[PDB]
Amino acid sequence: GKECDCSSPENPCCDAATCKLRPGAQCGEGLCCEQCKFSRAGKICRIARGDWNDDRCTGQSADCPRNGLYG
Repeated sequence: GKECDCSSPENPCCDAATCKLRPGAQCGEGLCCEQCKFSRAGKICRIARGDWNDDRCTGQSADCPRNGLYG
């Protein structure tokens, strides 16, 4: 797919050359990324703007998906 897994070219978790994870880290930068690995689904990645449901990570991705009341 793309060739840049991270957005920061100064991040050690993702090779600046291929902007991708150099080591065996499941993620270089992101909200669901913990210890450079895929945390777990239903992970709090953000808060709800109002009062419905908090943000929960997929656990298999590094970026947190929108699980609030918008989309």
